[PDB]
Amino acid sequence: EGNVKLCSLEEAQRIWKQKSAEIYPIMDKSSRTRLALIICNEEFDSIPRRTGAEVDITGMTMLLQNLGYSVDVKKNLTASDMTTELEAFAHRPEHKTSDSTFLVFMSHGIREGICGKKHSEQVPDILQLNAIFNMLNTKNCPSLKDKPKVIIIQACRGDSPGVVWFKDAIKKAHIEKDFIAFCSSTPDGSVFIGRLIEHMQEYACSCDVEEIFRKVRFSFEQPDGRAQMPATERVTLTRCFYLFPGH
Repeated sequence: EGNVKLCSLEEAQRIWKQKSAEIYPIMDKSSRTRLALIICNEEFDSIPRRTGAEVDITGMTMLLQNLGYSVDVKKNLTASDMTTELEAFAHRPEHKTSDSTFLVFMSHGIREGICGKKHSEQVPDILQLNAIFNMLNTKNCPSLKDKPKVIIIQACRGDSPGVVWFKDAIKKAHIEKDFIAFCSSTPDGSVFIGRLIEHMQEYACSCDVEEIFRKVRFSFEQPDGRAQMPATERVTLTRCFYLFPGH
């Protein structure tokens, strides 16, 4: 399974000093109610089965639990069902007494969206990326205002970027803020999810999530399988999100 390295009292002190307190605050361990949602589509009407899905669900579930999240897992949804689930997730009371969330999507994709179980050329079944952000934004999810919302999107695409060959009384709040997305389109557990888990395990103690994502990219810098170069996207974090594993 691997092991999430903990942030020592010493490391935590270092982190708070160096970033001038521009860090997202964490709530008390014994009262906070952190939630995470995994939506995984493995079985589809018209597109290939994603056979490594159960290994990926297991790994992401155990990781997120080890980082302090209660994890819901939903499987084999249409875009409509994903929409319903995301709206419900946004309204969960636990977010009020949480400091953060993770949402993980694992499916096939197209350039502008995630495939639902019924997706076909002739009859689309697509969850737009915009919809995810809209449903979790400050209006629709006030409970996560000013709290980091980490969106992991594995949406496997036949046109994933590849390679080139060479020789040799009222107040205003921002509608959308405190998001970060990390996006993989590489098709065929899966290589991307495995590498992400390894890096979270090794570096959550010492690195903020943005830096962990960079390190994942660094680990993939030389292509060998189908090319992996997962992009960080749609970043409106204003502070560093350290997971402080063990706290």
